[PDB]
Amino acid sequence: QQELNIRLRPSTGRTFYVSGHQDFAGALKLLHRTVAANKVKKDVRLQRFHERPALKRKRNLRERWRARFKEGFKAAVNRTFELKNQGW
Amino acid sequence: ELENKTYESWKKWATTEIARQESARASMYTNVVDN
Amino acid sequence: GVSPGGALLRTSRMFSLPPVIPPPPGNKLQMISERASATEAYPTHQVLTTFESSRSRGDWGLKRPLPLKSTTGTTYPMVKVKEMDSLEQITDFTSGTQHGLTLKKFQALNIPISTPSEIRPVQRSVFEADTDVTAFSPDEQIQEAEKRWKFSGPWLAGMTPGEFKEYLAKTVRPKRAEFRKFIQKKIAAQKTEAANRELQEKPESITDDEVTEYLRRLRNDNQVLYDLVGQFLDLAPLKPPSPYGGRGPPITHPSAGISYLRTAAYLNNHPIYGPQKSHPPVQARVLKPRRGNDAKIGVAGFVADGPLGSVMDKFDPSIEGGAKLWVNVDKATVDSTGRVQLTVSDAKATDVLIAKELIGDAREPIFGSAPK
Amino acid sequence: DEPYHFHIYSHKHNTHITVTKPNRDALISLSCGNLGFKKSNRKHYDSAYQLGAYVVDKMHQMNLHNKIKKMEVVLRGFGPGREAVIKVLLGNEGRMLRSSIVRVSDATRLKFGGTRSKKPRRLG
Amino acid sequence: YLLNKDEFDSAIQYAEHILKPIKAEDRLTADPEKEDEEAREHAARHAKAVAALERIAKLEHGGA
Amino acid sequence: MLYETIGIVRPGNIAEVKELVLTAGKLILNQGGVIRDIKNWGTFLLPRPISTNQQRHNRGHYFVMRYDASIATHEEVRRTMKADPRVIRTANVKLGDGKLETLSRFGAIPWRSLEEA
Amino acid sequence: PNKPIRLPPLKQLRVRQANKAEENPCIAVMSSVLACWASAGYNSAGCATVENALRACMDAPKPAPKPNNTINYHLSRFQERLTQGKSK
Amino acid sequence: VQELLQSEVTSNNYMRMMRRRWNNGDVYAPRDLSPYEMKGRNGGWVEAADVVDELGFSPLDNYRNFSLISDYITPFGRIRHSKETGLKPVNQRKIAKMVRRAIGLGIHPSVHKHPEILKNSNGRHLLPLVVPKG
Amino acid sequence: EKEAMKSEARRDAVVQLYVASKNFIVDEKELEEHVNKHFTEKIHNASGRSIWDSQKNPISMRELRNEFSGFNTTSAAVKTTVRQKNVAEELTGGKL
RNA sequence: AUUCUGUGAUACCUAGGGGACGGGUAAAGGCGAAGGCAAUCUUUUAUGUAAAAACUGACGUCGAAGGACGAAGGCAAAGGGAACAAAAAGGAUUAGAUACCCCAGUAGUCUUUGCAGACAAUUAUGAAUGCCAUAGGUUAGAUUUUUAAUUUAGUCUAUAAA
Ligand SMILES: [K+]
Ligand SMILES: [K+]
Ligand SMILES: [K+]
Ligand SMILES: [K+]
Ligand SMILES: [K+]
Ligand SMILES: [Mg+2]
Ligand SMILES: [Mg+2]
Ligand SMILES: [Mg+2]
Ligand SMILES: [Mg+2]
Ligand SMILES: [Mg+2]
Ligand SMILES: [Mg+2]
Ligand SMILES: [Mg+2]
Ligand SMILES: [Mg+2]
Ligand SMILES: [Mg+2]
Ligand SMILES: [Mg+2]
Ligand SMILES: [Mg+2]
Ligand SMILES: [Mg+2]
Ligand SMILES: [Mg+2]
Ligand SMILES: [Mg+2]
Ligand SMILES: [Mg+2]
Ligand SMILES: [Mg+2]
Repeated sequence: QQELNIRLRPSTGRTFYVSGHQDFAGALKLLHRTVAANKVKKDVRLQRFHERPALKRKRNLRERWRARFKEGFKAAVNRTFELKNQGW
Repeated sequence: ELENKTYESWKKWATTEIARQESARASMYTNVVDN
Repeated sequence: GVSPGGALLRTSRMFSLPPVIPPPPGNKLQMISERASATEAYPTHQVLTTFESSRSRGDWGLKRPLPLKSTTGTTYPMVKVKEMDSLEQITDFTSGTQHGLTLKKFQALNIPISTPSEIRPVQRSVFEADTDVTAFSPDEQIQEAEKRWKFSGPWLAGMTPGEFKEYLAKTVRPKRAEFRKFIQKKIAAQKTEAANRELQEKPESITDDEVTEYLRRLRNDNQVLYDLVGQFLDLAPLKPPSPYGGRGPPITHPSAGISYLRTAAYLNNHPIYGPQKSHPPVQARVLKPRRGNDAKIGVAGFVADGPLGSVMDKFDPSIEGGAKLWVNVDKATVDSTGRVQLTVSDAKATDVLIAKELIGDAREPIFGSAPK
Repeated sequence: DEPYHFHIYSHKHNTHITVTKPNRDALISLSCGNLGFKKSNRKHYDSAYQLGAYVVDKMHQMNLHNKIKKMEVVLRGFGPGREAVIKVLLGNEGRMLRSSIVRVSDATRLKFGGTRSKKPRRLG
Repeated sequence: YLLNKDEFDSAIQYAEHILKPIKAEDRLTADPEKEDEEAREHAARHAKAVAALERIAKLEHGGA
Repeated sequence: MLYETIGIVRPGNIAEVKELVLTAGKLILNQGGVIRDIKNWGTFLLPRPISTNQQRHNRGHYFVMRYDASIATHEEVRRTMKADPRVIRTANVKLGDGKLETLSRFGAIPWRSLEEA
Repeated sequence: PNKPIRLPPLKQLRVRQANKAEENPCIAVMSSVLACWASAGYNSAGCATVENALRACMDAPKPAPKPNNTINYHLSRFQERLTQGKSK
Repeated sequence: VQELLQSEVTSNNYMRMMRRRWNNGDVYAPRDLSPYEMKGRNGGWVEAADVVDELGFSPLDNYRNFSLISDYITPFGRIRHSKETGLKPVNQRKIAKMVRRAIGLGIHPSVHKHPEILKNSNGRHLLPLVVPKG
Repeated sequence: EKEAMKSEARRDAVVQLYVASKNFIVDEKELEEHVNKHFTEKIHNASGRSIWDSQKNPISMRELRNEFSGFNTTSAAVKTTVRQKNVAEELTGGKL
């Protein structure tokens, strides 16, 4: 501000304020969803030890396929009920 | 008439679904001490 | 030229199915939901029907017979086919009653579709021979270009900044040579109008440098040039310097093929009460009450704004089947986005009683037990 | 005017709670070992809960539930104390302080690249 | 930019022509002090364009 | 080529920011360049407090300058700016795809609109 | 964003747990009782109500299980038609 | 009169369950009022098309726009995945490189949104301040 | 003819760069006159000392989408004329 | 446990200095002869891909040798030194423990200039040419009634003939 300056630090972005329609218990839930969507906990676990480039590339390939397989599996499960509903 | 019969089904769902949020919302706080 | 087998398939019924038309256009930059989808503004697939003796067998003229559980039992046999045979070796179909019965419920209102008006209410049919025309001659001037409804060029105000650049690069840029010829044909009319007006007291029509100068003269008056450019690219009028150039021309026929009546100027002759003052009322359902401060009502399956005037102000869970209101459909029109918009108005009191009397819902019948 | 701060640093083996002034000067800097918890008893969820209740109690003695009108809760780390101490402030102990909370921040430290970490352990 | 002195000069002469202020369509009400000034504003505005464009199209200001 | 330099100078003295714009401007014109636009953004917050020349700055006086110049001229603007102790930070960029059609649509520096491309 | 992949040929297309294995509805009540003892004490009076709720758990009968979900039967019908095949 | 206030609470409660915005011209059937349709099974507010093509702008040429950078980063300063932006791989790379340029040049923060954008967003008087401490 | 089209396209780019040359600065005289006008202490409605004050924010995505989703209502008029002119210039070849 | 801390640590801050590293984006994605290549600005460099025309007119493929390039570790010299870490050493565990684990820690990793030439340097598959039926994805374009199809060059999945 004109008198006091804003504290611009990584925590400034991870801040959630209490207002009329949002109480302390409500700001905690919003803080947990954003901290989860941004995968802050996963980074703390991956930055604890060093993973050389080859191991990181191969770990991503295993996790990226399980994500496609799981996403393609949910589409087949729900496509099965679209056909069952039609009576096939 | 078909809309009436279908609107009622929604009313029952909304009435039964809103009770879930208000109950789970009020119970969010750990006020079980009953001070 | 074609084998007898190919000649039969051409005139076949399954070959006459219309292609799937694009869905009703929506906000291009706005977000939507891709998993779930509700009823569309207007239908995109053809609704199919069978004989009652064939429906019991599941035969719908398709590749395979349809399941009986999801196609039998109802009153109106209607089906929409998305793929006659999908990668699952099944006919991806769905019920077609959401639009098949919305058409019958709308036509039950017995109201035409009028041209959009501006705000002296003058409801003019959209099937008039002077306005409803699509074939035009190259001699077609500008004053009569406002009556049309089907233009070849796009509406510049409706395009996005991206679609407009693609248009300037692939449609108007390679038409410069053709436009210069279009001017020469005008010069043929400019040199003959002054050269043949005194004979009752054609020109070469091929020039190269004269055209370059004539265009410069028009730089002082930009309006006369836009009318000349739009007439060539067949652009829909934009501003008055008239045919509702606010939201743009309609992407379909002004009627959209939902109603073909040309006027509502008629009286309903009641069996006992003689002619009526207004058309019979229609009961509507209240959706999204004011408490956006605007209300929405469902009339014959279409959503419209509530009458300009409670039940439409605050939600009431005590009312069974939701809040309902008797109204009268004054005007119906088709906007530029293909939607059907109704200008509903509140219904009178005596009329709702007359309508309820026939169906047996009036409490105090106006006949017999009405001393005053 | 900046509020007070209720930093809650928690990791796998211990939890630190710091209550600072608006200028970020520590008033109550305690840990699980201040309550007598020895080498390994500091990582327990229960020990982190008692530390939170102890700090809240020590604040009342100092008359901070009346002096503090605006307070911020800063979370650092994802240890057991991250949830334990929150249930103290959100429970019956933080009844007086729960009304003066205006912000909820997360100050977990991450590195965009940074120095190399330890080599992976082979436990088996 | 794949230009040459010929194409460049032809474009300058073309831009000056289409942008040349057209005088009054007649001589009856032609306002002299308003036309002669537009000729100088166009001439001055033209000289500024030739100078700026000669510097942008200069091949010495290009890269590899 | 078409370049664009964003300069962030120390706030407080308007004479300083005017001397840098004129110095970097006269350098572009004398070398044979063309300045397309110079916008004067005022003094607002920096991305974060940064220390330069033994001073802790929280704000800075921004200004954008778009010019057509040669590589040697562009490298001298960056060198002179960086060497000046009154600039907190400078950002330079080569606009466009290097083609004539895209380069002809760069006029005034936008704030309430985008660069058409 | 891409669309869900077409699953490769699998030995069998099925979900591991067809019916949601819901949790004992009282393990949550006990946590509340254990929460009061940590804040209000053991022999206190505030926790006298939660204890009654906990005693009410075990005195009530256990809800009967739901009928099995037939999802796996329908997944096995549309496997070859929904995926690239079936492994032998 | 307090009995009238609780009615407003019950009313707005149901209004929240009607997860649909009715518009003029929208056709609806008796099925469009049932729970299965109001539930809104779609758990994603997907974007219609690639806005970079619809708006027709070059990201790299608009790196100096602080609002555009903050729109394609999370509150933590992390570039948004193509799932959220709904862009093609080519346009995703141009907007990702546009964010990295602005942050790399040092004109936009990297762990939150621009300070001048935080001054306007909700929580203005509550922004973290820096006490001089001396 | 194919090389003429490439030459005509290369010409229109110079005509557009010719029109835009009105606001360029080519001499020190225009530079000084430009700086002394825009670089003053009370240019941003001084109160305000930054472009964020006079002009609220740089146009965002929400502001770019509302221009084509929310409104569609009169701003389309000024937008319809600039587009109606671009079609004439690029079709006529001039700079109407 | 060795170890750090009353010479005030951990925790919470303010103000300066230093070295490397590269979060999200990110994908079955891309680039190069391979090795390999992921923050950012400017400068600089050879191929490759699409569509149309124009141009040269067999100017092509492979290629012993020579020469060039070639991961990590390593040698030599001069810098750098935060972090990590062979060696050396200490504390534990164990029947014993060089070890796996832990407190610390030097070469080395990084910079510049040379040497060196060995790799699961892998697709366990040399390079290139002609040719053989489909399907579902995906990458960069092109065409179109740009919805979606058609098509060129890549890449992957599952099959037919074989
Ligand atoms: K301590
Ligand atoms: K490799
Ligand atoms: K170490
Ligand atoms: K040892
Ligand atoms: K392919
Ligand atoms: Mg170690
Ligand atoms: Mg072991
Ligand atoms: Mg000290
Ligand atoms: Mg450094
Ligand atoms: Mg990365
Ligand atoms: Mg390649
Ligand atoms: Mg060769
Ligand atoms: Mg050899
Ligand atoms: Mg080496
Ligand atoms: Mg070395
Ligand atoms: Mg050495
Ligand atoms: Mg190296
Ligand atoms: Mg060598
Ligand atoms: Mg290797
Ligand atoms: Mg070989
Ligand atoms: Mg690849």
